Amino acid sequence: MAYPMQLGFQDATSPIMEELLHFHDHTLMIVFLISSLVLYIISLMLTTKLTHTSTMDAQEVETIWTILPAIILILIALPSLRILYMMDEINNPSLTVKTMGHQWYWSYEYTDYEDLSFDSYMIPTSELKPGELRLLEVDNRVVLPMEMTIRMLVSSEDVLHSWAVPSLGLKTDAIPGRLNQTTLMSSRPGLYYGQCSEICGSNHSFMPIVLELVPLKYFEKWSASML
Amino acid sequence: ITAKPAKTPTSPKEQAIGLSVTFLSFLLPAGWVLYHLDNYKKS
Amino acid sequence: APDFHDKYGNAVLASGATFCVAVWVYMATQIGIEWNPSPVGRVTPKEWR
Amino acid sequence: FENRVAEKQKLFQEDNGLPVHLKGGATDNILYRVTMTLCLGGTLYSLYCLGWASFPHK
Amino acid sequence: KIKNYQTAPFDSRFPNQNQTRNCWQNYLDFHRCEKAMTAKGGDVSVCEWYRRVYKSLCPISWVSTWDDRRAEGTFPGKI
Amino acid sequence: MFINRWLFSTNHKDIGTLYLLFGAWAGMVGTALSLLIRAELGQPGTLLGDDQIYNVVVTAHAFVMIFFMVMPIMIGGFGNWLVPLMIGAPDMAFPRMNNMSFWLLPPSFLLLLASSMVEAGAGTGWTVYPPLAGNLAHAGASVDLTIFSLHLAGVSSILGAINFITTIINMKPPAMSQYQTPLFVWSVMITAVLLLLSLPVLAAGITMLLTDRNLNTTFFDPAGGGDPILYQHLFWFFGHPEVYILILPGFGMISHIVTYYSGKKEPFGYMGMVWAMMSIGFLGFIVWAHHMFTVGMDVDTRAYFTSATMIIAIPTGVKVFSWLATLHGGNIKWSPAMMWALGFIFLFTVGGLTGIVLANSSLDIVLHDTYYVVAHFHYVLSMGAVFAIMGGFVHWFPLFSGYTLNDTWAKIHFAIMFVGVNMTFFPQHFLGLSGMPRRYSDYPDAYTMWNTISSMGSFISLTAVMLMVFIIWEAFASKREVLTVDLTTTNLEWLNGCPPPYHTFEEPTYVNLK
Amino acid sequence: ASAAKGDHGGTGARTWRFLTFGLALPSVALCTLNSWLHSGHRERPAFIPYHHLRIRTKPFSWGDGNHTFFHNPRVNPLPTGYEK
Amino acid sequence: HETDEEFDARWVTYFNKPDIDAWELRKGMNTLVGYDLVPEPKIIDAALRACRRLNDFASAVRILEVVKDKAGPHKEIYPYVIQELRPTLNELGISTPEELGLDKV
Amino acid sequence: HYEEGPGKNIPFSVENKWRLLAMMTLFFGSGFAAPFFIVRHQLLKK
Amino acid sequence: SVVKSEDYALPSYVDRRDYPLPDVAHVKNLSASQKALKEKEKASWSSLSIDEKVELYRLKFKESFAEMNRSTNEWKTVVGAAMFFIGFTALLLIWEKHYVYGPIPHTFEEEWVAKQTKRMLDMKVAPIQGFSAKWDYDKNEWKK
Amino acid sequence: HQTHAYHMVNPSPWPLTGALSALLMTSGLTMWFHFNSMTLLMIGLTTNMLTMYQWWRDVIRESTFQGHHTPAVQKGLRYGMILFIISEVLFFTGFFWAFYHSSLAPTPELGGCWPPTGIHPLNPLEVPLLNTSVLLASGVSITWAHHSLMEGDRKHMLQALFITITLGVYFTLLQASEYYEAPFTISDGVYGSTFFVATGFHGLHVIIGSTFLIVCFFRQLKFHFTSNHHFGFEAAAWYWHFVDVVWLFLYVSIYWWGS
Amino acid sequence: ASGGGVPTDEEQATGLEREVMLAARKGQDPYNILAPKATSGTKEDPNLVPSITNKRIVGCICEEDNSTVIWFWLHKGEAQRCPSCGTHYKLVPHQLAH
Amino acid sequence: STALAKPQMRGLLARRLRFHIVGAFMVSLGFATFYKFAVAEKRKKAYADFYRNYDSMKDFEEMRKAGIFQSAK
Ligand SMILES: CCCCCCCCCCCCCCCCCC(=O)OCC(COC(=O)CCCCCCCCCCCCCCCCC)OC(=O)CCCCCCCCCCCCCCCCC
Ligand code: HEA
Ligand SMILES: CCCCC/C=C\C/C=C/C/C=C\C/C=C\CCCC(=O)O[C@H](COC(=O)CCCCCCCCCCCCCCCCC)COP(=O)(O)OCCN
Ligand SMILES: CCCCCC/C=C\CCCCCCCCCC(=O)O[C@H](COC(=O)CCCCCCCCCCCCCCC)COP(=O)(O)OC[C@@H](O)CO
Ligand SMILES: CCCCCCCCCCO[C@@H]1O[C@H](CO)[C@@H](O[C@H]2O[C@@H](CO)[C@@H](O)[C@H](O)[C@@H]2O)[C@H](O)[C@H]1O
Ligand code: CUA
Ligand SMILES: [O-][O-]
Ligand SMILES: [Cu+2]
Ligand SMILES: [Mg+2]
Ligand code: NA
Ligand code: NA
Ligand SMILES: [Zn+2]
Repeated sequence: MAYPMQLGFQDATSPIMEELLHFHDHTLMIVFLISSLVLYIISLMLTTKLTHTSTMDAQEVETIWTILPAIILILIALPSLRILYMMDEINNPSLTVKTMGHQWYWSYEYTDYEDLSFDSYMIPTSELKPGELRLLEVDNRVVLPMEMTIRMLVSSEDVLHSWAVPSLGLKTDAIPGRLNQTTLMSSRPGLYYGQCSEICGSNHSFMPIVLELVPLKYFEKWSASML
Repeated sequence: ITAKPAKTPTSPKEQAIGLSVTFLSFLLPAGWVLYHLDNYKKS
Repeated sequence: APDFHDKYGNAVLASGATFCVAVWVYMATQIGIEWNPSPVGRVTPKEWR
Repeated sequence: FENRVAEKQKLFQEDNGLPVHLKGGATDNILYRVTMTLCLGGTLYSLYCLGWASFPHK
Repeated sequence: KIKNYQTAPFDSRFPNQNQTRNCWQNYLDFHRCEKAMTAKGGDVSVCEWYRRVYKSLCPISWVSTWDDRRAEGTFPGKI
Repeated sequence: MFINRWLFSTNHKDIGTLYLLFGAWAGMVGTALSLLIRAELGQPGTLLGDDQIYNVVVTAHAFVMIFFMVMPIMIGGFGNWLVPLMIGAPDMAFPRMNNMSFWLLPPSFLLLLASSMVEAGAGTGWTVYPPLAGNLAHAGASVDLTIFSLHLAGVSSILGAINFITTIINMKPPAMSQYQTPLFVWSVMITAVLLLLSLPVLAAGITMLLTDRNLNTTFFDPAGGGDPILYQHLFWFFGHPEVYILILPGFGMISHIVTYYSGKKEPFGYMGMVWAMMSIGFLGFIVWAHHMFTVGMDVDTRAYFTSATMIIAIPTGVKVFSWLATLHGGNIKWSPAMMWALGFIFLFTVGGLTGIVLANSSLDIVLHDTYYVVAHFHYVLSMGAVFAIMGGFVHWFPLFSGYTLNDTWAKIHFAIMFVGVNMTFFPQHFLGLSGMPRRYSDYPDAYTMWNTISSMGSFISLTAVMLMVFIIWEAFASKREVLTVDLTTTNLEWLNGCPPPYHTFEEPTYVNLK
Repeated sequence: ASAAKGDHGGTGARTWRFLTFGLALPSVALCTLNSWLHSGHRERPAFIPYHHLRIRTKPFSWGDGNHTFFHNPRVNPLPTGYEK
Repeated sequence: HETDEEFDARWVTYFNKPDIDAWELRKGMNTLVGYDLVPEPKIIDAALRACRRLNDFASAVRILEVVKDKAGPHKEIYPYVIQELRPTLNELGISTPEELGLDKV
Repeated sequence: HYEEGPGKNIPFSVENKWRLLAMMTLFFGSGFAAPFFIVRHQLLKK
Repeated sequence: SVVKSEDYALPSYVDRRDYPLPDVAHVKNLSASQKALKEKEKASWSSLSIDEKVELYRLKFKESFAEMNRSTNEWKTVVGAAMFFIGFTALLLIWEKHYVYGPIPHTFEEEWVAKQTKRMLDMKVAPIQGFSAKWDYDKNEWKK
Repeated sequence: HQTHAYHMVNPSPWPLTGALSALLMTSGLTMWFHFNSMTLLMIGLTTNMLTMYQWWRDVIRESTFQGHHTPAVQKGLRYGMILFIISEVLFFTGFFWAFYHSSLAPTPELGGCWPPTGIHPLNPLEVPLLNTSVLLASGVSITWAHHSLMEGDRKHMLQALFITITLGVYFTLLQASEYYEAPFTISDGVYGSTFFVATGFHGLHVIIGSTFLIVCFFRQLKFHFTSNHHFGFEAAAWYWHFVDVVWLFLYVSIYWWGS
Repeated sequence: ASGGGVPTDEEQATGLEREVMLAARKGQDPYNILAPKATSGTKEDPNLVPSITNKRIVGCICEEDNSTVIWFWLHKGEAQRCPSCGTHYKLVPHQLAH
Repeated sequence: STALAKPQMRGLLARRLRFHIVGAFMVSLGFATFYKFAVAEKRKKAYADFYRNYDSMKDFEEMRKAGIFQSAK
């Protein structure tokens, strides 16, 4: 989850989110440098009483100012597109889990072997147990085995929603009539939070996601106890 | 640009009046609504 | 002849500056705003379970 | 039919300072007044219908 | 006859984020196979794989609505 | 006389004045809605109600600031006043149809206020996506009043576009080629082609939404074989060009302000600026799916929309550098309008740079529908389009009125607004990176500090807006009448005095071919 | 293509009139023949209550709310089947 | 483009034209100052003598002020230009802006 | 014809600066006040 | 001297350091003694007094370069008034907190925060850099 | 007195009355959809027609009767009409995009096929082929009308323009009959939605273009057009070719290829 | 196959349309449809700028292909010069009214 | 006294531009070096050192014992 006064991304929980962090660091340096160079050149242009107001020849300098940005763009797009396809790669999941968006809560279905399904609703602020996070806790968490490739399939039974877990780098829209696929692999056990990320009516702010990542043996006994 | 001196000068005091009246005109109705929000909600 | 800024420049800068610092420091500290700063180095963690 | 365009050009070029939309005569005035009465009439009725639709009917 | 099924494997016919046709095709394959079998004096157990795959992929409410519509005579796919 | 003059106008200056007054009023409406947003978010918990009332306010803020404030001021107000002066034309091609473009906007704004008054308003986002926006999740009149409001604003602008294109092509002096018209004139013509090509596609998509809501069509409804994602394509097909429509007249006013207060007779690299604005208009039509990176699109499609969106940086960078090269060697006049333009150049560049971060589909997975996007688009709208508007307004106020503003108050106004908009939006980058979604009426506790500062900033912008009203009142109250304006040889719109006669260029300019 | 006519001396009224009467109208008269021949009613199909057809998310703003604007009793069944 | 020497020569020629008129004098000075240079003493010398032929004392003093202005922060250039112009200032009776108190704000 | 010149090419009068202040206050003040009142109208329904 | 509105189409005077010789004289009407001064300017300028030379300059031009380029105290007024209106804004924020905002949620109470902080540490929130990485699980305190 | 060739238009009330008619039509439709009532709608449609009538009337007064349409003004009208047509092409483009999107990827609710299960398309060789022959024939008649007008032949102009209008009316009556005979409706999923909305707006455009042609026919009867100056006829002809070309696209995409 | 019955412009054009038509037949351009061709622009050979009043705005495109146009009012009297290139212009006032 | 030396009088603005743009370029290289050492590599090294001897089961057992989990007591 996010922590107070946070500036940047939540720490990466998956190899893909870690790649996004390094690619954002690379792109932010380019953003700072270009922004800084603009500000500095503006201040340069404005700090002299020397003048030169006759017609100025443009084509020479226009070369520099088209080619250097072209090159900067290629140096962004190369790692950008490496990551895109890296994310698209085949992986062979061990498990498929569906989630259906509703106004205003998520349901989950794990139907590889038994018909396991349940609803996951925000814990109302009046019923949080001490230590618990406002707007973020659910009653029934989405228990998943850690260190394993999981296919998440996302849709909705009413309006649009969007299923997101920032520290895994995940966000997949929940569209009715459509089954969208993403993959999820957590490098660590623990609790990982997200929130509905498409506007969906009165309780849009109040239909969060919590993944509980644990060892496979714990996952299997939990699954059996949820039948 | 150059311009003539004002045809109808607005002194510091007339400006303080135009400024107050202008601010009050945005502040007082919205202030009245935000102030009475509770009345509206648990009504 | 001295204009408005020759005559009143210093006092407007001095008074604007002082008023601005005073009222923002008051607003930031004295009326119960919850800034929700980092607990790091500030909060002693307490048993919750 | 006969080509009576020359008569209409004399009528519409008469130096009587009327704007083009009234320059055909009294009938233009009538048609103008009917249009603008319906428009202004209808617009007040739309405001009435907004204010009616603004409140629940129970 | 090839099991230890965990979940539905990658299928090169449906390589993209939208998996709706994967669920749909496997639902049709299972019910088509069952119909061939139920009729011709053979056994539905040969249809198993399609049933596993569509059970894995398809939202419960889709299967349930599609089942209701086969019952009703209103299922628009060809079986 | 008064009705003849102001309700029946066929005069491009008076119509330009009507659009400035209409846009200035809408601006107060958009500002109030923007303060209601930041009041809800200014402390943790619930102020107004749940997300429905909150999102009615967010939707209306966006529609009013875009359709009733920026477009009518830049295109209706400045385009109408300055375009015919700048080409020595006696009026617009269609001076009577120009007046109906104006007169369709109060009805459109009435339909938008009506939607917020009936039922529970349209809490949809200004993108109005179904199914949230269809007849089951938004039953009753509000969304239909919204779609009608858009149809009238879309008609007002299509007819305007036709009028502006025809005027700029057909009514220049016969010696003046298109490559001897000023940059602002080019920016309005390019904007008008974008309006012409993009608004009919919007009108088709919102029409289809109207019929799924009222005539039992299922364009966007899967039960009938329709697709919610089809609406998003048709909307963004308009929606991307529409943000180039919101900035291009800004770019043209910026070129003229920067050239003027540098004491230059011409902008650096004129044909490069023409090139850049046409390239931006073109590439602005082939990139719309970068609003749809998380909907479930094929990876090659994502890859294409990434790269084509990024290319827009090249022509856009030639313009930023050419503004800097126009300042180079200038006799710099530190007027309040020049401060708005300098602010524009730096803060539009920061916001164009975070648009570049967002072009990367991979990173956009995590940034999409978060406040990082909100920070992006306010750097370019509140510190880009709005800065060009304020720069343009204070520069041309003496032309349009015949009176001077007090420059010291206008500098004060600048400084306040500059502090408030940066305070408001800068910390939204951090709320974005850290995961705070869009269109939330309340947020997990962790997000408290940046939301508190953000809302304090929005109150500082409030104070600037109120002060701006006083500053315009003070000008009209003192009546300091303009005498001489510099650089008229390269700024034709000043050449007929301040304000120009009701009729100008009754006798056309003389320009020979040579 | 050249279609297979000829002509081109010049572009005149006389030519476009030739084409209106010697090609365009006779094509209309021939399609008029073709259509008003394959006319006559076809056997309405068995009614099946498909959920993707006869959609009703909101009543129509005319009649009884359940009839389409150009409702034809012979060939347009209602959500509950054909009219009796 | 041309050498610096040929640039200067074209400007000395422009101002030396015996019957240069007031318009040409103004157009020449107003164009000249748009360039990224402070004009060589020989060019200023020729402009001053055109001022003389035109019976225009005040424009002579303004041409000296604009030389100071074009130097920007390079405070060494103007007194060097005046040093070089001294015999012409003496021969023509042209007082500098500083001798006239016109450098006082 | 129509009046030409400063203060005369506008649909509002600037003849008296205090009447102007009241007209401008009503003009900008009603734009800014409208969304507060619509919020209040919404809350008061339900 | 007096510039009129009805003169806009006529060449006009301007003081600009980039346009040193404007299109008209600052003063065109001459008194008797100013006329005599212009006749005397046709003879040697060495015979003009210092006052005559100043007067000739002031007929031609309005302000000298040092006068037109002078700096002002305007920044003081500007920065001071800006800070005044910014400090005004904090009064609005005071009013809002007093009369509009109710209590913030109980999850900001000091004991809640300490427990929640413990729980975030137990679940190792951001263990690599952002949060739990700053806690020393061995010494049971915040890292120095 | 002006010494340029452009038209300074008399101050007019029609922009206001047309804008208010737009308010009255949109709020009328809202009232009809949500409050069971037609009144505001029929008031809007009335003031809309009145507005169009007076405004285009005055254009005829200012051109034919007052002589303000110099060549420069005509050229501007030419651009205006072309740009207007461009806008209408892009409006139809959004409905073709809708149609291809749904028919190229038919969803499971449709049976995953196109045409959907339970849809029986019209035979494109019957009335739709007749409609096609009609509009193409009317493209040939209106070109004859144009050439006769340029050559100064009032009788053949009138004859060809009349045959053109008669075909436009024919198409409209055939289309009205196919709507009534169609076994599917607008409520029959995305098939009926794309079908009736796209052909419905096309048919609305046939009705507008046929009205514009009838206006040219009466102004011709009254000798308003000269052999060289007749832009309203040219604008009506361009618009009629646009309505023809849209049809050909509908016929190939929806009736033939989507069958 | 063809009779008449269609009026011509010569018979039926009126107003400013007719004034333009008739002036064009005389080789005249009273409504400024055409771009004037420049003379050499010297003081002996100035660009002659017709006007119906005592001043007219000139735009000067000093060199072929300049995008920047130099605008200034030209007044009755002595020839004036473009402030950018010095080319000479002279106003030739009056009449148009036949 | 002494005459003053002839100073450079031409290309003063161009010269200043050239010197500062090259200044800007050398600062830009210095900043990227700071950036790649203070932010980017720092990140790469915090991640790699975290996971070098990371024991995920031991991490799980500490969380379980602290009572955070629904599926694992
Ligand atoms: C408003 C209150 C902000 C509170 C600041 C938070 C405290 C920092 C903790 C102090 C540090 C403590 C250690 C924590 C390290 C965490 C690193 C991280 O995880 O990394 C991610 C972070 C890292 O960001 C930061 O580290 C702070 C931003 C620094 C950017 C320079 C601007 C200076 C900002 C401060 C004043 C704002 C004025 C707006 C400046 C104008 C708009 C840019 O998040 C971002 O990506 C923000 C995205 C910004 C994109 C816009 C680029 C604009 C650049 C302008 C260049 C012109 C030069 C300024 C010259 C500026 C003069 C005009
Ligand atoms: C005036 C408004 C405006 C403008 C001009 C732009 C300009 C751009 N925008 Fe943005 N944007 C919006 C308004 C605007 N935007 C709005 C309202 C939204 C959200 C809509 C919604 O959902 O409601 C949005 C959303 C949006 C998204 C969707 C993000 C998402 O929702 O997840 C994306 C994705 O690419 C995008 C990108 C860009 C880019 C690349 C540009 C480019 O045009 C910027 C180009 C400029 C520069 C790059 C800076 C100047 C250049 C240089 C100095 C040269 C060197 C630079 C480099 C080498 C990189 N924007
Ligand atoms: C006769 C041949 C030509 C047809 C014309 C006849 C009448 C309709 C007029 C045309 C308007 C065009 C399209 C508008 C929407 C739908 C109409 C589609 C054409 C049509 O008429 O569809 C009929 C349905 O009409 C219905 O719902 C009727 C609903 C009528 C209300 C119109 C709804 C509002 C229209 C939206 C206008 C927005 C305009 C866009 C503005 C653009 C701004 C830039 C088909 O009838 P059916 O019984 O379902 O099936 C036949 C079974 N035997
Ligand atoms: C069922 C109906 C419901 C909706 C109502 C629509 C009804 C139908 C209206 C049909 C359109 C009628 C147009 C009549 C125009 C007559 C005026 C005219 O045609 O004027 C001509 C100028 O062109 C001009 O303005 C030309 C301007 C004409 C543009 C018209 C084009 C279509 C507009 C219709 C709106 C489309 C709506 C589509 C929905 C998205 C006049 O110049 P000339 O002809 O050169 O004459 C001069 C000579 O005499 C000199 O010798
Ligand atoms: C988002 C923009 C808004 C920013 C905040 C504006 C600052 C508010 C300005 C003052 O507003 C007034 O405040 C009074 C309180 O100070 C309210 O009086 C209420 O207060 C009581 C005093 O407690 C009573 O005396 C009165 O009857 C009254 O209703 C009054 O109605 C309201 O107009
Ligand atoms: Cu579900 Cu937002
Ligand atoms: O749209 O960016
Ligand atoms: Cu976009
Ligand atoms: Mg989204
Ligand atoms: Na809140
Ligand atoms: Na023709
Ligand atoms: Zn020139």
